[PDB]
Amino acid sequence: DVVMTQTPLSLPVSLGDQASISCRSSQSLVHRNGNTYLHWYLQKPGQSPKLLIHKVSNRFSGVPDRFSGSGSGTDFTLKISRVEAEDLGVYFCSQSTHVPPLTFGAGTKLELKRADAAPTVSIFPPSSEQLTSGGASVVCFLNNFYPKDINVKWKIDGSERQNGVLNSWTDQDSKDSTYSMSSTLTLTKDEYERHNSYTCEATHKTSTSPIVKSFNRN
Amino acid sequence: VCNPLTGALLCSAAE
Amino acid sequence: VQLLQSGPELEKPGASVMISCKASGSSFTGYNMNWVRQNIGKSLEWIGAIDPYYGGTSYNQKFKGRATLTVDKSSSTAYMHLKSLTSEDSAVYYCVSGMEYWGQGTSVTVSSAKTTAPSVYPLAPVGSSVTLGCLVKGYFPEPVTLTWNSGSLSSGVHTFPAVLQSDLYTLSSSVTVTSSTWPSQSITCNVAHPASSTKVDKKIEPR
Ligand SMILES: [Cl-]
Repeated sequence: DVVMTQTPLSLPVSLGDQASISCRSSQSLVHRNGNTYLHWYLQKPGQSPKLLIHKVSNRFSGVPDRFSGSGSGTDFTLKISRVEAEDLGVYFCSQSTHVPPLTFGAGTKLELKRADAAPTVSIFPPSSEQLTSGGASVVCFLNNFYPKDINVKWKIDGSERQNGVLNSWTDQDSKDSTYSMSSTLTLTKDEYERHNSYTCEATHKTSTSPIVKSFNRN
Repeated sequence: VCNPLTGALLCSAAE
Repeated sequence: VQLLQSGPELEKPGASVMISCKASGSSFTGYNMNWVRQNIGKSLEWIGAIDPYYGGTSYNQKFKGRATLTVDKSSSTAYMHLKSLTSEDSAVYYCVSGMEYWGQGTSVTVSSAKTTAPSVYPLAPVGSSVTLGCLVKGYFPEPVTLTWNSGSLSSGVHTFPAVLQSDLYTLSSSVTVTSSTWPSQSITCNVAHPASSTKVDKKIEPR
C-alpha cells in the first residue's frame, strides 16, 4: 500500500499566521493517466471530514482561497495564507492513485499558540466510599498547561508503578488555549494500605526537573 | 462508476 | 448532499455489525459509496466502495471476506456489514459519497462488557485556588453526563474524555474554585448514565 507521511503531527499557530502542512507518499502518485489523485480534508472538532483541495491544487466547491495546495510526484503541501479560528482541526492528505486501497496520512492538528504554562498539579487519595468495596484509585490532575506534550509517572514509596494506570487528555481549552490531563492509578485496598507515599510525577517543557505532587496515606 | 476523485476505483476507463 | 448514518453500535467479539447510510441531495446512482473508519488515534483507513447503479464493489484486501457492502436503490441507502469483530474494529465508521462528502459517522464498540453502572467517587484534597473532582469509574456503555452544582459551575471545569480499558469506561472531571469558596460552600458533581438508570449527586466533603 502507499504510505502517506504527514508532517508535522501538531502545528501551533497564531490566528492570522501562515501555515504549511506537508505530505510525502512512499511512491509517486502520478497515475499512468497523467492525473495525481492527491486530496486534502479538514476535520473540525466534533465534525466529520470535509474536502478542501482535490487533485493536488484544486479548491473544492465553497472552499475559501486562503487554502491552496501544491506538489508533485511524492511531495505535497497544503498552505493556509492566514489562519482563521474556523480552520483549527485535523488536516489529512489522501491518495487514490493506487487503489484499492485508498490511503490517508495520519493527520496534522492545527492548534493555537499561547505562552508556556506550567501545569497545576493536584493529587487525590482514594475515597472512603471506594475503600469500603475493596478498591483504591489515586487520581492526579495536571491542568492548564502549555505546550501539549507531557509525561506522567506514578511513584509509590519511591518506586514506579506502571500497571493500573488510566490516562486521559482534554483537547485545547476553548477559553485559555491550554491543555489538561487526568491520570488514575487503581490498586486494591490491601495494596494501597501496604504503602504510605504516593507521588504523581510529570515532565514538561516548563521545568527541567520533574514536577511532583505527593501525599502520605498517614 | 467513474468519480473524479477516485481515479480507477470502479472505473475501468481511468486505467 | 447529505449522508445520514445510523446510531452507535455495541457488539461482542466474534459478532457482526450492520450500519446504514441514507443519502440525499445528489444522484444516488452517480457516486460510488465509499466507507472509511477512524480508529482511536484519529488515523483513517479505507474499507471499500460500491457502485449503486448496479452493485459492483472494491475492497481494501484487509477487509476482503470480512466486510460486505450493499445498497438499496429504492431508498437511497447504503449498508456496511462487518463480521468476526474484534476490539481492533472499534472505530467510527463513515460513509463517503465519491470521497467528496462524508456522513456523520457511526460509532462501533466491540467489547465483552454488559451494561454496568459507574461507581462515582469524590476527589477531595489530603494556594489561591482549590481543585476538586469526581471519578466515574467502571461503567458501560457510553455516554455519561456530568455537571457541577447542576450546571451553575461551568468555568474552571475539565471533564475528561472517557477511556475504555479492560472492557469498562472510566471518566473524571476537575473543578477549580477560589480557595475562599470551598470548603465553605457546597460543590457537588451530578452524574447521569441513562443506560443503567443512574442519576447520582456526589457532594465533595472535606476529608
Ligand atoms: Cl508498484
